[PDB]
Amino acid sequence: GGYVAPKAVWLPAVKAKGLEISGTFTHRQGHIYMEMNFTNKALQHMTDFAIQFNKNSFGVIPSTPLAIHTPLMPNQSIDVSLPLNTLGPVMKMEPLNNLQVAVKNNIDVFYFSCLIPLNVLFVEDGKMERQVFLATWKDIPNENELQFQIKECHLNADTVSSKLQNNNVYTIAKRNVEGQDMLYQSLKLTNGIWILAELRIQPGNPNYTLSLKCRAPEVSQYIYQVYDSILKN
Amino acid sequence: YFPTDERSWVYSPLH
Repeated sequence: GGYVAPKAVWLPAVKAKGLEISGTFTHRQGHIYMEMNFTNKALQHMTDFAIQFNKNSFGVIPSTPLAIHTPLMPNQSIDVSLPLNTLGPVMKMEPLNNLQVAVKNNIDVFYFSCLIPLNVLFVEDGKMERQVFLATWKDIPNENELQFQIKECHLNADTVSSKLQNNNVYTIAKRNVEGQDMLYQSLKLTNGIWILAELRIQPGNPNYTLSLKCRAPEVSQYIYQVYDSILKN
Repeated sequence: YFPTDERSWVYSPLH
């Protein structure tokens, strides 16, 4: 499986009259989930749950209701796996992967925000054929190409490739040039955006150079973030 | 806070 960030308290009890929601995002074999735990720290039950997300950059929306079907009793905790899809309304967020959520019960409507790790939006069919990669790389205007240093990285090229592939970042080609490993990689987002990469791993050099080309270059910074998180974990 | 529309709420069924 891909990288999953540690669970975080998205909505602490103190902000929601005893309601506490902690969660993380996963991508399982097709499918995006918001994996959550709901705890009622109040003295009265909570029921009539509903959820909606603000319009957001990748059109993320719940695909089912919250699986909470009876009152959540004082001091009770329930684990809830909420499937999501990317067929909902779109609006640019800042940061790009920010997600504003509204949860209501019988007591009130509460609001929190959380970042969607950009990796959970990497699709399975993101492996570009070699020759299409070549044509696509050449076609993206070179002013779109942005370079990042993945600093202080102590992994080898095979481990780099294997970790990235576990997260739907595919190594399409490999070359060794002057003792430096060159990996050519591709990924595609849920909204159809293709990102192409050249990663250069140099002798005893602790900084890898990551060159990204994307027709939407504002996304590239976010992809660098992701590579860094994957390779550091 | 952000503005919510009633029809965008995804309500849980009650058993």
